[PDB]
Amino acid sequence: ASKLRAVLEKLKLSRDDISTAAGMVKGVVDHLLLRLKCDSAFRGVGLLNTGEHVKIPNEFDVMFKLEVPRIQLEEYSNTRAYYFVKFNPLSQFLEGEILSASKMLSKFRKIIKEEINDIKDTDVIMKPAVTLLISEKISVDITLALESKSSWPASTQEGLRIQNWLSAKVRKQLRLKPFYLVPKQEETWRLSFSHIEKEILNNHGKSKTCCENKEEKCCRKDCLKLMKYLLEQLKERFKDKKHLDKFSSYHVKTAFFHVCTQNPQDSQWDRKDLGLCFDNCVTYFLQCLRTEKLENYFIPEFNLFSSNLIDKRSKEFLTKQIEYERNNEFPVFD
Ligand SMILES: [Zn+2]
Repeated sequence: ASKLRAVLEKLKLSRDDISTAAGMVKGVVDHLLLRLKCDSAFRGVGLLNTGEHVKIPNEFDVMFKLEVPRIQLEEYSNTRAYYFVKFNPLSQFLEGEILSASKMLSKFRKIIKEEINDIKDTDVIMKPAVTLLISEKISVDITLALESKSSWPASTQEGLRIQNWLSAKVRKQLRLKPFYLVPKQEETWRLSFSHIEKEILNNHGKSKTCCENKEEKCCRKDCLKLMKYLLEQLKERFKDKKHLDKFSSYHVKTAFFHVCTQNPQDSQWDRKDLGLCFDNCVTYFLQCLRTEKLENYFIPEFNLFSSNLIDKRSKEFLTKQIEYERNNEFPVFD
């Protein structure tokens, strides 16, 4: 309780520094926004949202969207999340009727690499996305996404189980918004709902006025922040072995969404209960590791904790560490 509020207070001390690390990212991103818009295949390129951190802070995430009419999806080998694209200026990227991720992605690179070599002032360099490093500290991941305005694919029909939490009316309204395809067969694309993830986090209560007044302060955002921070701290400490580096804040974010579904009432996230809500988040994540199952929140048959993605040994390792931390009141938080 008191230890975790001290952690949150420390994290806030870093906020008047993102304000200068994110401001520098953004100006490099609008500079590419223009050059892409000058290429004939990336003319309807824009930004998705305003406008994410995997490290919470030197990793920054920006997604470039791109409207593509006449979309058509073919599910790669009933993997639920991976698709080929079929149907214009994008005809240069197709290999036999289907849209080639690797071709479209590889010209994305050339155009950006052509540009970071022309910003002579700031020392930006290049190193599922393209990673830039602005002036030796803060990097950014730039992801290209295709936008489709059609109904969501069949593998999402049982996902986004927010009915008992955010209501069926909101689930209806969210599923009319577009969805996105990100390049990972190497010509396959992966569903992305980053835009929905952000909206659910910022409009996160059963009560429409959750966190808009002093009588309704939940600790939902503070639990996700602690969870992401727990993982970051553990990865730093276990860097002599580096067998935690398959895990990412997106696993924590997904697990936190499942816990929101389990604890749908704002009274289960009362700020006074920070210690117990955080514990709820950690034990669920723990169960995900021990069962080797972490369902993508939108695609239930897509297991992020598969053996394909993360081997058994790494999950066993993180289990033993999180288990020890939870049974000892998180000494990793000092
Ligand atoms: Zn709230």
